[PDB]
Amino acid sequence: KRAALIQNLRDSYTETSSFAVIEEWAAGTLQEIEGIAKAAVEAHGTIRNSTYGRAQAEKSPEQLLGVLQRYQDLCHNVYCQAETIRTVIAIRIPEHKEADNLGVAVQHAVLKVIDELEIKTLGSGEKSGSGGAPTPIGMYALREYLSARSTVEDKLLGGGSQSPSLLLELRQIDADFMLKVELATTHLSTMVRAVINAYLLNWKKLIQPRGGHLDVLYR
Amino acid sequence: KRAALIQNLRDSYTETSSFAVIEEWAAGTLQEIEGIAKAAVEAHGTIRNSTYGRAQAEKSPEQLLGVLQRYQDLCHNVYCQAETIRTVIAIRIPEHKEADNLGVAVQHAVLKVIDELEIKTLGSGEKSGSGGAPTPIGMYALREYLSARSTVEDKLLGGGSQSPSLLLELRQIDADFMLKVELATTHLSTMVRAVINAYLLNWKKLIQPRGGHLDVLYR
Amino acid sequence: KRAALIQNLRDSYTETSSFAVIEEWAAGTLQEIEGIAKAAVEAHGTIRNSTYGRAQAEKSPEQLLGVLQRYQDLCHNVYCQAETIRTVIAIRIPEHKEADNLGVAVQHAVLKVIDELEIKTLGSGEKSGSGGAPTPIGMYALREYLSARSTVEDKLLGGGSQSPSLLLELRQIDADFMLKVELATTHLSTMVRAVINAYLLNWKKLIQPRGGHLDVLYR
Amino acid sequence: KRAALIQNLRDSYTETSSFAVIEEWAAGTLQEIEGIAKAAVEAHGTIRNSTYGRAQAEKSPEQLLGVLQRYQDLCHNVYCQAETIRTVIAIRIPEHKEADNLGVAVQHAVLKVIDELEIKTLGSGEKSGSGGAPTPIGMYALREYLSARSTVEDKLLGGGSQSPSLLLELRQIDADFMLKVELATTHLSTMVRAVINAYLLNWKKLIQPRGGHLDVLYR
Amino acid sequence: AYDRAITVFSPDGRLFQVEYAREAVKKGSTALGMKFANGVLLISDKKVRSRLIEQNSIEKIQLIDDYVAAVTSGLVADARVLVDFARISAQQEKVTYGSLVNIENLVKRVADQMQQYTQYGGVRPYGVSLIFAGIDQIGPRLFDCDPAGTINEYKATAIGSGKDAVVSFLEREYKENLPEKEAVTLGIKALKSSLEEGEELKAPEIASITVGNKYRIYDQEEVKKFL
Amino acid sequence: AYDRAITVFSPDGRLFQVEYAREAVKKGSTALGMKFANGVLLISDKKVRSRLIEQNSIEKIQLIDDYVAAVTSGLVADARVLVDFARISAQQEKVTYGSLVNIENLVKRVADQMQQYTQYGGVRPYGVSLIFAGIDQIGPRLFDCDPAGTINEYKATAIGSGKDAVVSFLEREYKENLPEKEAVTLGIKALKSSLEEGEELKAPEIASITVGNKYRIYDQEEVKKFL
Amino acid sequence: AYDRAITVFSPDGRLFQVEYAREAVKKGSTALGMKFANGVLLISDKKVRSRLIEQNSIEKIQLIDDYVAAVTSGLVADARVLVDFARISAQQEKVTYGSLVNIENLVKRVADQMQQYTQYGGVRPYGVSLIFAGIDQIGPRLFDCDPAGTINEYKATAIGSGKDAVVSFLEREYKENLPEKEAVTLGIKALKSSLEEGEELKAPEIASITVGNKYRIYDQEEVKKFL
Amino acid sequence: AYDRAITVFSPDGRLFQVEYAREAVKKGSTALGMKFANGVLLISDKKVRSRLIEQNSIEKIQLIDDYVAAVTSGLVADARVLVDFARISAQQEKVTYGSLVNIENLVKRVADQMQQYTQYGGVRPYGVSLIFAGIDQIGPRLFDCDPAGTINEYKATAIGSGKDAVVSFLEREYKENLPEKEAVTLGIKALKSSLEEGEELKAPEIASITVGNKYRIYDQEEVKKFL
Amino acid sequence: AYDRAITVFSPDGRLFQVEYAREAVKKGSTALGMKFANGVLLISDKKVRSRLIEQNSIEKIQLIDDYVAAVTSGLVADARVLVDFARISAQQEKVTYGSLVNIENLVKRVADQMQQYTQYGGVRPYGVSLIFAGIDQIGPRLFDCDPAGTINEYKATAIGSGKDAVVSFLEREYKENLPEKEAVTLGIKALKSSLEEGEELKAPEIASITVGNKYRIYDQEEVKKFL
Repeated sequence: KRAALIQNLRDSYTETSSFAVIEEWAAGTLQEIEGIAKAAVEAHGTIRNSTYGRAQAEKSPEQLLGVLQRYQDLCHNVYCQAETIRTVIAIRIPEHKEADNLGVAVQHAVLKVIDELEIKTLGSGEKSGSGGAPTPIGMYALREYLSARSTVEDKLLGGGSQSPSLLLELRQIDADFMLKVELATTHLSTMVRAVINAYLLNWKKLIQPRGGHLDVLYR
Repeated sequence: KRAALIQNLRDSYTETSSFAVIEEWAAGTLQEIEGIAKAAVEAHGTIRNSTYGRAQAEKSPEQLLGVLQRYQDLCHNVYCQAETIRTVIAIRIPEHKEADNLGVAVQHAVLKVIDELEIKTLGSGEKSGSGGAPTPIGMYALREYLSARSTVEDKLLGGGSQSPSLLLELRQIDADFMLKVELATTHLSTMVRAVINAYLLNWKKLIQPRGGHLDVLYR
Repeated sequence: KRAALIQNLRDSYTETSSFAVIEEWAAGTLQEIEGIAKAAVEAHGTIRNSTYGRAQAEKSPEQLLGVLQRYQDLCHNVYCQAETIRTVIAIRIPEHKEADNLGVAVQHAVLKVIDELEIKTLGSGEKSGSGGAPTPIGMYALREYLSARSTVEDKLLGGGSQSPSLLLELRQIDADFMLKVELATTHLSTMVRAVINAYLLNWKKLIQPRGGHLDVLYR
Repeated sequence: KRAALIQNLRDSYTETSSFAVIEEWAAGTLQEIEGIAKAAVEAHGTIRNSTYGRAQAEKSPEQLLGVLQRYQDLCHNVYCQAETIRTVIAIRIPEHKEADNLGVAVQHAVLKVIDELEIKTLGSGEKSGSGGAPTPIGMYALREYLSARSTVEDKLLGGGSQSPSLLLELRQIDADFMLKVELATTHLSTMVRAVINAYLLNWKKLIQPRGGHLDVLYR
Repeated sequence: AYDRAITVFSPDGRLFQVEYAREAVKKGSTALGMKFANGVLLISDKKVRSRLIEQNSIEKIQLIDDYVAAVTSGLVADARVLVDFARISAQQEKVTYGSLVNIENLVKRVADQMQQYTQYGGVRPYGVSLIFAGIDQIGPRLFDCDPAGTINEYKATAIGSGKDAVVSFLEREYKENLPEKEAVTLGIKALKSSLEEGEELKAPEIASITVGNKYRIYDQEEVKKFL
Repeated sequence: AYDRAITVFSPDGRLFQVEYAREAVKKGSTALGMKFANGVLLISDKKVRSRLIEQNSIEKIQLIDDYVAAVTSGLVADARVLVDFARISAQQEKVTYGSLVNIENLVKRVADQMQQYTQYGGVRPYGVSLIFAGIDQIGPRLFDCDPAGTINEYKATAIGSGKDAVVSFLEREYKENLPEKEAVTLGIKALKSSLEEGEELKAPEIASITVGNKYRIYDQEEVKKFL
Repeated sequence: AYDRAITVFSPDGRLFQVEYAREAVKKGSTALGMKFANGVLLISDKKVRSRLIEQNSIEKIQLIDDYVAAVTSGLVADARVLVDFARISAQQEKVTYGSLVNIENLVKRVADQMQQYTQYGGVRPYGVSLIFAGIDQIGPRLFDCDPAGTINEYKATAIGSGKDAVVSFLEREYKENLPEKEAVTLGIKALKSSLEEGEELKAPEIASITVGNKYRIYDQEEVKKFL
Repeated sequence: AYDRAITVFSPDGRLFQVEYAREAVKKGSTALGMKFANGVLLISDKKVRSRLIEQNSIEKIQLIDDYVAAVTSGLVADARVLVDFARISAQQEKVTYGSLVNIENLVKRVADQMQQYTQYGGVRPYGVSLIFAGIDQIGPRLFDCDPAGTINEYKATAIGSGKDAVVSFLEREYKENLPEKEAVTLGIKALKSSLEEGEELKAPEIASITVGNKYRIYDQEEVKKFL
Repeated sequence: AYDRAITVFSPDGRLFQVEYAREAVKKGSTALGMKFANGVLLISDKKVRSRLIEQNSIEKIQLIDDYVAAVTSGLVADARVLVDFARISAQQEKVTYGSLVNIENLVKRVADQMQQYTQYGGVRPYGVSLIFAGIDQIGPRLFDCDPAGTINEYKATAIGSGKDAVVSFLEREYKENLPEKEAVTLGIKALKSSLEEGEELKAPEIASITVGNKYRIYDQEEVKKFL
C-alpha cells in the first residue's frame, strides 16, 4: 500500500532527526569550524615567517596536510548532515497543485538555501567557467594542494630549475592555500548560521506544507 | 490503427511496472546504497591509517576497485529503473492544449525531478564549465579513478620522480575518491527518497493527466 | 505559381509518409533497439568476466566494434526517419499571425519533442560545457571508442608503460562504453515511445494547424 | 535624397530576385542535396567493405575529398542564396514603432528561420561549448576531415605506432565523416523545405510589412 | 493573447471568444431536422444514460408551443435558460398579437438575446445552438440559432458534434416533400452516418408536425421501427 | 491562463471556473436520495463531529416546506444562502398560486439563481449542489441542482465526494417501488460502498415522505437499526 | 501592445481595434451599387451554398423600406442586428416626420450607433459595413457606413473583399446617367474583375429603383441574362 | 495565482481569499462562551494595554440588546462595523415583531451581510468572527458567525487565536447544565490552557444571562475571584 | 508604460494618451482660416479623390449656422460626431437665448464635451481638432478646439498636418484688415508653403462671411481663380 510506503519514509527521516542535525550544527560544528580557522591562522603565520629553498621542496608540510584534512572531514560531515535535512524536507513535498503552494514555496526556499550551503561545501578546482562566486575550496582541498604543489616540486627537483619566483611560488602555494582554508571556514560559518536561522524559523511550514481543516468549510 | 498503437504502448509500460520500480527503490535500492556507503566509510579509514611509498604505485587497490564497481552497477540499475518511470509518464502525456494542463504540469514536474535524479546518476568528470552543482561522480567512477591514478603512477614510475607531494597526491586520490563515493551515495539516498515521495503523491495525475466527464456538462 | 510550389511540397512529403515512419518506429525500430541493448548486456558481462594484459592492447574487440556499429546505424536510421516527420510538420506551418496559433503551438511542441529525440540521437563527445543532460553517445560511438582506446594503447605499447591502472583503464573503456550503449538504448526507447505518443495524439493539429469555416461567420 | 536611396536599394534587391532564389531551391538545390546524399551513401559502404593498413595512411581518399568538396560548394551556394533573401527582407523592415508590428513580426520570424538555415549551413568544428544542437559540419567539412585525418596519419607514419585502434580510428574517420555528410544533407533538405514553405506563405507580409489606407479613416 | 475578452478583434478581425462558444456547441450530441410535404420534423441523438434518470427530463427536444418546438446542443445550463427564454418570448409574442403569427421573430427575440452577449464585456456568450421548427401562418419553418445569434432558414440542418457529417449527407441526399415516414428514415440514415466506427445508433427522440395539426413526439416503440 | 474569469471560454470551449465550483462541491460529504412506492427519501452521511455542537444545526437535510426538502454539499456559507433562497422561493410560489403546486419551478427559481452567477463577471458561482425531494400534485419528485444550475429529474442520485460510487451502485442495484424500509436499506448499502477501507459508516440522517403525509426525520435510534 | 482596447491610441495616433473591425469587414463577400439616370441599384456577390438553405434568408440585400434598401459585409450576427436597427430607425423617422423624407439621417442614426461603440470600453465595434441606396425627396442616394461609423455619399462603391478592385474598376470606367440595363452590366463587369483566376462568377443578387417607383429585386433568370 | 480575487475558485475548488479573511480572524485574541442551566455566558481574553485607554472601549463583549450580546475577533474596524450592524438589525427585528423573538435571524441578518461580500468582486470580506449569546422565547442560545457567514448553534465554542485549543479542552471536559459559577471556572480553565508557556492569564471580561433576567457583566473584582 | 490609460500622469506629469489623440489630429489634411476687414474666412486643402464620391459629402468645412461655420482634421467618425454636437449645441443656445448671441460658448459646449473624455477611464478622447469662425454680436470670431478641449481666439490659424508650416508663414506674413480677396490669396500662399516638394496644390474649398451678411462657399471656378 502506498500510504504505508510514504509513512515508512516519513517515520524513518523525521523532524527530530533534522532538528538533531540543527542542534549539532548550532553547537559543535561551529566551534570545530572556528578551531580549524584558528589553526589556519597559526599555520599561515608559520609559513609567513620563513624563507624557502630546495629543502622545502623535498618534504611535504604535514602540519598543513593535517589542517587541510581537518577541513575536509568537516566539509564531509557538514555535507552529510545537510543531506539529512534535505531528505527530511524533500520527503514532505506534497502533491503538485497550481495553488495552495504557500508552504511549498517555504520548502523550496529552504532547500535552495541548503543547496547554497552544499554547493559551497562540495569541492571544486578553479573552473574558469562561471561568472558567479568562485567556490571556496571544498572537498578537494588536500587534492588541489598536493597537485599544485607537486607541479612546482617537479619543476624544482627535475637538473632543477633556477627560477626564484618558482621557489617563492611554492611558498605562496603553502601560504595561499592556508589562507583559502581560513576564508572558506569564515564563509562556512556564515552559511551554516544562515541555514540554522532558516530552519528554526520555517520548520512548521517545512513539515506541514499545508494545513487542512476543510470540513469546517466543505460539508 | 492509431489508438491500437497508443494502447499497445500503454499496456506494455503501465502503472504497475512503474510502481514495482518504486517498491524496489523503497526497499532494496536504499539498503544497497547504504551498504556501499558503509563500505566507502571503511575503505576511507583503511586508506587513512596508512603511509605510502613506491610500492603502492605498483599495484591497484582492488578493494577500492570493488567499491567503485558496486557504486557503478548501482547507478546503472537506478538509471534504468528511472527510465522505466520516465517512459511510463511520457507515454501518457496527452494532446497539447493551451488550457487543461493541470495534471500535465504534474507530469512535467515529476519528469523534471527524475531528470535531476538521472543527471546526478549519469556520470561526468570535472567539467569546469557549469555554474550549478558539480555532479557527484556517477557512471565513470572507476574510469576517472584509474585515469587520475594512472597519471600519477606514470609520473612516479617513469627514472621516477622525487616529489613527496606526488606520492601523497596518490594517497589523496585513493582517500578522496572513496570520499566522493560516500558523498554521492548520501545524495543519491536523498534524491531517490524525493522521487519516491513525488511518485507516491502524484501517481493519479501522472496516469490520468485530465479527467473527463463532459457529458454531464455538454449534452 | 506559389500555391503550386506549396502543393508540390506538401504532396511530396505528406501525412502517410510521416505515419509510415511512426509505424516503422512502433514495430521494428523498438525491437532493434532492444536487440542492440541485449547485445550490449551480453558483451558487458563478456568483458566483465576477464582480466587483461598486454595482449588485449594488441587487438581491437571486433564484437564490441560490431555492437557500436549496430547502434550507430540505428541512430542514423532514427535520425533520418525523425527528419522525415520534421519536414512533414515544418512544411505545414501556416502564415505567421499574432493570434489563431492554437494548432501552431501544437506543431512547435511536437517539433520541440523531435528536437529532443535527435539531439540525443546525434552524437557528441564529453563536451564539458553544458549544464544540462549529458548526451548519451550518439553517432560518434565507434569514433569515441577507438580514440579513447587508441590513446591507452599508445601508452601501453609505446618501451611500454608499467601502470596497472592504465591496463584496467583499458578494461574500463571496454566495459564502460558497452554500458553507455545500453544506457543510450534504454533512453532512446523512452524517447521514441514519447514521440510516437505525441504524433498519434496530435496529428490532426499537426496537419491542419487551423480550421476555417469563416463563411458561416463572415458573409 | 533619402527616398531615392531607399528606392535604389529596393529596386536593386527585389521580390523577383528572392523568389528566383526560392524557385532555384525548390528545384535544383534539392536534387543536388539528394545526389550528394546518395554519393555519401555509396562512399560510406565503399569504406565499410574494407580493412585498412599502413598503405591507407599513405594516400588520401580522393573520392571522399570529392564528396566533401561537393557538399562544401553546395553549402556555399545555399548560404549566398539565403543571404539574398535576407537582404530582400531586411531592406524592407519599416520605421520602428511600438505598435503596427504585425507584418514586422512576420519578417522577424522568417529572418529567424533563415538564421537557422545559415547557422546550420555555416561551418563549425566540435565546439564543446554549446548546450543546443551540435551543428552538422558545414563549410569546414574538408578542412576538419583533413585535420583529423592528418593527426592520425602523423601518428601512424611517424617509426610508426603499433596501436590497431589507431588504424581502425583512421577507418572510422573515413566512414564517420561520410556519415556526417549524409546526416547533414538530410537535415539541410528539411531546413530548405521549411524555408521554402515560410517564404511562399509569408511573402506578402515580407514585402509589405504594413498596409496603409489611412485616408479612408483619417481625413 | 486576444482570445481572452469578448470585445477584442484580432489581426484578421476575428472574435475568438465567440468562436470558442461555437466550439462549446460542438461538444454536444447531434440533433437534426427538416421540413417535408406539409410539415417539419426534428431528430435528436441520445446516448442512453443512467436508468435512474427520469426520461422526461433528458429530452433535447422541447415544446415552446403547441405549434413551435426546438432542440439544443452545448452547455446544458445555458441550454435550459435559452429554451426558457424561447418559451417566454413565445408567450409575449402570443399576447401582443393574439397568436404566434410567425415563428421568425420568436427566433429573432432569442437571436437578439444571444447576440447581445457577444458584444459587452463582463458577460460571456451562450455556448448553445438551437434549431427551431414549427407551423405558422406561412407554413413549415426550420431555423438554426448559433452562439453569435445568427439565424438562417433552412430546409434541413443539424447541430452538434456530427453537424458537418449530417449536413454533408443531407447536402447530397435530401429531396423535398417526402411523405413523413420516408423523410424520417432519410434523417435516421443521416444521423447514422455521423457516428464513429463500432458505435451503434441507440434510440433517438423524433417529433413532427403537419399543417393544421398539433405536435406529437414518437414514443420509443414507434421510434424502434426505424432502427 | 483562462481559468481565472467566469466569462472566458477555452480552446475546447470549456468554462473551467464553473468546473472548479463543481470541484468545490466534490469536497462535501456524500448525500443521496431516491423515490419509491408512494414517496421519496433522502440519506446524508455525517462524520460525527464536536459534541459541543448542537445537532440541530449540522443537519445537511433541511425542510423547505412540510412538502419539499433538500440536502446540500459544498461550501457551507453558499449552502445556507441557497437553502434560504429555496425557502423564500417556496413561499413566493405558495403565495402566488395558493400552494406549492409543483416542486419543479421551486427548483427552477433556485436553478436560474445559481445559473446567473456563472455568466457575469465580478460574481463567482455557488460552490454547492442541492438535491430536492418531495410530494406535489404529480407525486414523488427528486432533482439535483449543480453549480452551473443544471437540474435533472431522477429516480435516485447522490452528491458529494462519494457521488460517482453511489450512483455506480444504484446504477446496477436500484429497483423502483420498494416499500420504504427496503428502499432505505438499499440506500444505506449505497452509502456504505462509497467510503474508503477502514472507515466505518457512522450514523447518517435520513428522512422521507409518503403521498398524502407530511415530513418526518428518522431519529438516531430509528437510524441505528439499519447499521 | 495597444491594439487590445477600443479606447487607446498609439504613438502615431491610431485606433487599431477600429481598424481590426474594418479588417473583419474585409472577410465578407463583395457587394456594390451605383446611381444612374433616375435611380440607384445594388449588386451583391454570393458564392452559392447548401441547397438545404432557404434562399429567402441568404440575401445580403435587404429592404429597409419600400424606398430605402441596403447590403452588408462582415460579421453576420452584427450584420443582422444592424439591418434591424436600420429598419427600426426608418420607422421612427417615418413616424416623426410622416415619411422617410431624406435617407441621410436614417444613415446618420445607423452611423452614430456604430460610432458610439468605437469609443467606450467594455463594448466592441460592429464588424460590418453597410451600403444604403434609395429614392427620397432629393432623388437617388447611395451611402456607405463603415465600422467606425463614417458615412459618405457616392455615385458608386463596393464593400467586402473585392472593394479595392471594384472601386478601381469603377474609378476608370463608370459614366453617370446610364440607362438601367447598361448600368447593371457595367456593375457586373466590375464585380467580375474582382475575383481571382479560375473563379467563375455565379449568380449575384441585383435590385434597383427608379424615381417614383418602388423596389424590385431581379429574380435569378433576369439575373441569368447578364452572365 | 488564484488567491487575488474573491470571485475565483481553484483546481481543488477553494476560495483562498475567504480563507485569508478567516486567517485574519486567527490574529485576534481568544473569546469563548457556553450555555448552562438556564442561561449562557461569554469569556474574553484581554492582554491588558495602556492605562491611558478608557476601559469602557476595549470590551470585546458588547450588548446588542438587554437580551442578546456578542464578542468579536479579527480586524477591529470591521469588528465595530459588524457589532453596529448586529445592533441595527436587532432594532429592525424588534420593531417588525414587537420583540427580539428568536436570536437566530438576528444572526441570519448578520450572516447574510457577511456572506454577500464573499461573492462580489470589488468588495473584500469582513475579517471578523462573532459569537452571539442570549435568551429568547426558546431559551439559551449560542452561535458563531465566521467571515464566510457560516453560523452554527453550539453548546460551547471559542474564536480567535486559541480557538482550536479551547474547543479541544471543552471537547473533552464540558458537561452541560452546570450552575453558573462552576461553568465560569470551567471556561476559565479552558481559556488558561490556550496560552503559551510563561504567559500568565490576566483579567478577562466575562458576562452572563439567566432565563428571565437581564444582562450583567462581572466587574473586575468578581472576575478576580476565579484567577 | 504610462501611455495606456487616459487617467494616468507620467514622471514629468504628462498625459500621453491626450497627446496621442493630438497626434491623430496631425494625420489629417491642412485647413486654415483668418479674420479680416469685417469678417472671417476658412480654407481647407483637399487632395482630390474618387470621382464616384459625391462632392457634397467630402467638405471639411461645414455650416453650423447661417452665422457659424467650422472645419475639422483627424478621425472622420469623431469629426462628424463633433460637427453634429456643434450644430445641436448651436440650436440649444439659439433656443435658450433667441439667437446665437456669441460664438464663444457654442465652442465652450464643444470644448467641455471634448475635455470630459480626457479625464474618465473607459472613454477615449476625440482625435479631431476644429476651427470655428463666424459673426456674432461682437464681430468676426476665429477659434480652434483641440482634442484636450483647449480653445483659443486667434486672428489666423491652421490645423492638420501642415499646421506648423502654415502658422509659421502667417506668423511672419499676415497683416490684419485685408480686403477679402487679398486675404484669401495670402491664405492660399500659406496653404501652398505647407506641402512637400513636387506636390501641386489642387483645388481647396474656401468660404467666408462679412458683417451683416450670411455664409457663402466659393464654388470651384471662383476658387480656380487663385490657383
